[PDB]
Amino acid sequence: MDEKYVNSIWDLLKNAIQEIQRKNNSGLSFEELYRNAYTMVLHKHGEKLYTGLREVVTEHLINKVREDVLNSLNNNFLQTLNQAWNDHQTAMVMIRDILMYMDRVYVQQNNVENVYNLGLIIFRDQVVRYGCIRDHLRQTLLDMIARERKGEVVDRGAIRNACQMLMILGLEGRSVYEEDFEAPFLEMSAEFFQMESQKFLAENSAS
Amino acid sequence: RQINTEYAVSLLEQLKLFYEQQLFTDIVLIVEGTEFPCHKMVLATCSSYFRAMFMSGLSESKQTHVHLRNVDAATLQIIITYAYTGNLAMNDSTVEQLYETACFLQVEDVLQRCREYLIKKINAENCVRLLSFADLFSCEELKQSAKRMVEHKFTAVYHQDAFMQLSHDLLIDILSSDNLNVEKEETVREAAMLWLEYNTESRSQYLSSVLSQIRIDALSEVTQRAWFQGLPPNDKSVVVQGLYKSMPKFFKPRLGMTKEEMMIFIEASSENPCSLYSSVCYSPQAEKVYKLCSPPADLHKVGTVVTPDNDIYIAGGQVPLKNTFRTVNCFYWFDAQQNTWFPKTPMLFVRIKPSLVCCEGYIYAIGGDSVGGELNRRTVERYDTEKDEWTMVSPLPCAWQWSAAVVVHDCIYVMTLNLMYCYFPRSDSWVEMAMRQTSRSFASAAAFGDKIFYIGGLSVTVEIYDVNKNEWKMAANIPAKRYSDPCVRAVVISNSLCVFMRETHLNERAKYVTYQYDLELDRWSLRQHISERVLWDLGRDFRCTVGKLYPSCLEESPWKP
Amino acid sequence: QINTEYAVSLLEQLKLFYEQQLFTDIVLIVEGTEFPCHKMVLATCSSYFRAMFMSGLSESKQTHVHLRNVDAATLQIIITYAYTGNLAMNDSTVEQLYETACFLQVEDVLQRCREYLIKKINAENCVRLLSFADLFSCEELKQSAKRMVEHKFTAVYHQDAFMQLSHDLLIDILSSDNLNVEKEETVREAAMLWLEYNTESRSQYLSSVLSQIRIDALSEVTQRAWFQGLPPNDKSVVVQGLYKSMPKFFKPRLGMTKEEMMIFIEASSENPCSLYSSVCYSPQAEKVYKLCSPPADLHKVGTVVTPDNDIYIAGGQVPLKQTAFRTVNCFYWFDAQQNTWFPKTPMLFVRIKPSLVCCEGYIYAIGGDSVGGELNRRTVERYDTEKDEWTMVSPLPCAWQWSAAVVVHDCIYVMTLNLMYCYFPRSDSWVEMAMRQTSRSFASAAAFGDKIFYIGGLGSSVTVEIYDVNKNEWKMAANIPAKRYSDPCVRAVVISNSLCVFMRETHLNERAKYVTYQYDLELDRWSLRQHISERVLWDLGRDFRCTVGKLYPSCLEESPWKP
Repeated sequence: MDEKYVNSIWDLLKNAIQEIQRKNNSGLSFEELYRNAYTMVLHKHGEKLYTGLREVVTEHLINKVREDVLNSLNNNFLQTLNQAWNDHQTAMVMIRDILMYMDRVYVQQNNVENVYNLGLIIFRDQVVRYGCIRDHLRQTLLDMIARERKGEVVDRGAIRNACQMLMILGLEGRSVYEEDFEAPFLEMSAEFFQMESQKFLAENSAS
Repeated sequence: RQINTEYAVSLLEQLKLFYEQQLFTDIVLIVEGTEFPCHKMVLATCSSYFRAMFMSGLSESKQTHVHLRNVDAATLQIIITYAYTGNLAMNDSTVEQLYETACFLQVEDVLQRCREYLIKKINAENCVRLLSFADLFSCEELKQSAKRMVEHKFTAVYHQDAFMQLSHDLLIDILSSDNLNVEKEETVREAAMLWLEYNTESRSQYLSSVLSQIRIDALSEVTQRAWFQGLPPNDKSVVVQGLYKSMPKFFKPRLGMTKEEMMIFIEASSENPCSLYSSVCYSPQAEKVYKLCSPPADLHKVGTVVTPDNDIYIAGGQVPLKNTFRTVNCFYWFDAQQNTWFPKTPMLFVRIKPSLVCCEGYIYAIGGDSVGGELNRRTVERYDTEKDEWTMVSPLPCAWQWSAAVVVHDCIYVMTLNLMYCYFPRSDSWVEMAMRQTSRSFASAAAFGDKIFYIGGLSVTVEIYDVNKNEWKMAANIPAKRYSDPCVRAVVISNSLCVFMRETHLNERAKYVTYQYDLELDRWSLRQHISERVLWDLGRDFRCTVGKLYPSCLEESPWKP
Repeated sequence: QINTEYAVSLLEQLKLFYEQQLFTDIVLIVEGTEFPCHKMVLATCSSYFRAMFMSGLSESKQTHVHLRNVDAATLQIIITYAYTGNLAMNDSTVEQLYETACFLQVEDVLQRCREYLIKKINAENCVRLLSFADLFSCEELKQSAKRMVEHKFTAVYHQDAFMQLSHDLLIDILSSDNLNVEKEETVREAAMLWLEYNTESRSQYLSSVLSQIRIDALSEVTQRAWFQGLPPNDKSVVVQGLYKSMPKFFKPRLGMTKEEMMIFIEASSENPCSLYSSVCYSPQAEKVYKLCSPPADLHKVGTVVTPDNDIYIAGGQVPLKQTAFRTVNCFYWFDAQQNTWFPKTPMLFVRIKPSLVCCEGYIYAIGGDSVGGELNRRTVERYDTEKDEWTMVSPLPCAWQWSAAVVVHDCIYVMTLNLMYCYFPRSDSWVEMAMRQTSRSFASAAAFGDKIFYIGGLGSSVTVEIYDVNKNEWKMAANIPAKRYSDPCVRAVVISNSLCVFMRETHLNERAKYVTYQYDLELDRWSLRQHISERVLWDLGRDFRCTVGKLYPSCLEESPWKP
């Protein structure tokens, strides 16, 4: 139909998506949203819907979670990161349901990644691989693992949650997580074990 | 492990019974006031969208009554019953709405079933309609199949009412494609024009786009004057943009112009012993021998027929049982561009070497060892090229073997040893015709003009029959070397009666040569001698038929001179 | 057509005139030797004399021409060929023959000597022939020299003529992707020794020769050695090569792509169009690569793989132009890269299923159902890989049929149903060996180390009789555990420095199954090394042969066939 109708449909869909992302999904009309997506993709305007979804998701991420992580980089930084990841996943569940009904045509014909993969990629680009968040996360994980190796006990399930989050963020396998985690961790372990062996060869014997 | 013997059938039947009795239901679908009580588990396992609808953390998940709109009641009911029993039982009319409702709910299994049903039912008329649907409801298989069917048939019709209402992208894809089955370049031009005359001043930019698409070869004929007659007033830059489409954009020849009249042969001497027989072609003008892919690749003893629209069909045949020759009633059709064979509706009786005759757009299979043990051994069965079904007709008067049948003046004529019967399609009855004075079998006849030319039999018997005169007469004897067994083949070539015969002697090689025959001269003038450097031996059970093919799609048969 | 009788009469009369010196008007003066001849014959044969006489120069009317830079014998043979059409070509004067043919621009003799040299190309004259083809234009000779030089020289790299080669020729040789080397370091040291042949005559080419070798050896050793041989105070080469090896990223060559594979011949033709075909199994790649068909579908042939990893075909029969087969003594050589069979010097007698065995560089074909059948129906003959000729050897004392032969301890060991004779290629004599206690035939034997392993015999069975050369005795080891009520097809071969067996078994009302076993030499037991899945390998037949060799997967192509 006319551009005004599709523009209004997209505007209301964007408002509903933003409301869902704001932890206010209690009154989400699934039937209405599914019908608007049907009448939107039916008229061969999937490119505009995909671009708008990407723009809305990246704007929401940069506005909310990029500020939240940087505001709490020292007070439960990893806990806040895990909470933000869980919230993003639980919103992207329904987001991916609707836009995966859409994706059955977009991911296939347009030959692009699915909306779940799109959300994972944009999260990786805007939060984990940020110019400041990445180095801070690396430094804090190295510090806590070194302190654990020193002898004192720290939280361990949290590190498992972070590693699982990075593995899921890989989205294809162990390409991003392996590098980002192991390589600084590999260097830290190398230096730590070299120093430990140097101390042990002089402070003890072969017995 | 999924044990299918006890639990699966019992569980499915008990779920269906619970659905019937309205037991253990917790969700009810409201469809324009109609209530459909059902279960969430079956909807989740069948539909991908219904799963999320009753799971996504929202108000719809905890909602006993859900008001689902934009769905038909009958389609939702049939989807629910298919989910509860596994049987679809789809008709031929409600396929479009069923596919639309299945696409909205993303029910993959029924979506695939409907896709297969639609791709199998692009017969003659819904091609453009289902192509528009293949676009709207994303379906690549359907899109490609409908595109090929359109390129094959719309290029001969180009007047369908549904074709007018098409989106710009689909029309551009259709017109810009090099698969247009048109022997002339003006028909596509006038088709585009009439597509741009009923809707003008609304699609003027798309008018310019289609004008560029049709390209200079048809742009330089009349389009300028017609547009001047039909242009909106006070339009100047449109003239500038229209004048630009004269020089550029790579004027190239099309593909539909290559409809060379050739000869389709079956059951040839296969160089590869793997195949017992092969199907090849000969070019009267290009003097080349082309090859074709075997339809079943293992079954032989098939019959050929060519419709006036230049279509190739294969019916019946026998295939070896391959235990560690059984007869199959399968049907096939030859693709003029893909060089493959798409099967069609099979026959009802397993015939051996059926004789297929086309008349009034219907394919008539006459004789050919139906079942052999019939109470009425002399029967026939025809085909519907539009409805895609087999309809029983009036049976044969007398039972005959090794017979031939042709069509003349929209009437069915079947020839046997000495008798001939004319079948009236309008009244579905057989009328007695003239009887030949010579008893000859193992021969075929050709329908050239208004005269039937029964050639050969056991020889060189030339018995000419005329429908308007209803009499049999002799003309002459074909000049052939003695101490030989000629294999005669009569067929129409370029609106001129000609023959294709091969002579074989003792300790001698076969020779292929076609002669030009004249009606008033009663002589077979030497038209062309087929050189053995291009064509090799064919055999004894080979068949010949006239048809137009594409050289680019087909491949030349490699053989050492 | 032109009357051949008058043509030959005219030619013989002209040759009589030449011998008798009647109508000679022009005399060729070469190093004081008189060559009375005619102008018509010279013009018809050579393309230089037609421009020497019918040109209008000072030699048009002069009756004495001093032809310089030529040889008397070469000119005489060229003249006698022009006068009678007989070209006697030996193995020594072909070089000067080609030189004088190029100088005189005679197409017929040029083509004849080009064919003779294309037949004569071998290992010991490969570099010389390549240099000759670089000096005088000869694309065909240049390409054949390129291939043969690459293979044999990268195998040998010790020819004295290799030092005296042009820079462009060496650049073409080294930078080519057809070199056959097990490692990339032998070419490096060959280039180093060629460069060190001179000191300042190779400095300018040093920057170019290193530009064709991979940088994997352009930063390791053999860079300070060049600095040792550097001219004094030369600061334009050390710092040059210091910062030069940025480009030319290391790319693996083609010679390092040889794998131990089982070559099969006369396999069951996948499609029924052909009679038989040749395939190969990959013990490492676990695939079946197709092989070129035998020359003119040469069936009933024998295979041999020299220690230099070369494949040869001898004997066989071709269907004469329903049963129809004629036996031909044609010989062929397989190109490991071009995937084609190059014809070679044929044998003297035709053979059916010959036993080709290599020893001391000679190819020995023992028996093979010879055509003669005289009192010496057991005559064997060796082949010279250096002179490209066949030489008869001491005949086998006893006539044997369906026999196999192997080479152990620089000696030929031919085995029959129960007897064995060892041939010494030096004294050219046969010595009686140990006698087997079982009468078995239609089997194959593999030479592993200093022991002979006669596997199978009669279908075949799982009987194994191990023979020791040092001990001279036949002893049993074990029987191969196979499924009962079957007919295994045993094939003895040596692979991975171990004795493995290629045994195809067929059960009742079942298809053939392919599986290989590794025989434990010390434990006397056949262990399952690998099981050949039927999804890649189909039926091969019964009269197929197997041999141990190396082939390049890149040059060959995978056979498209359904599992």
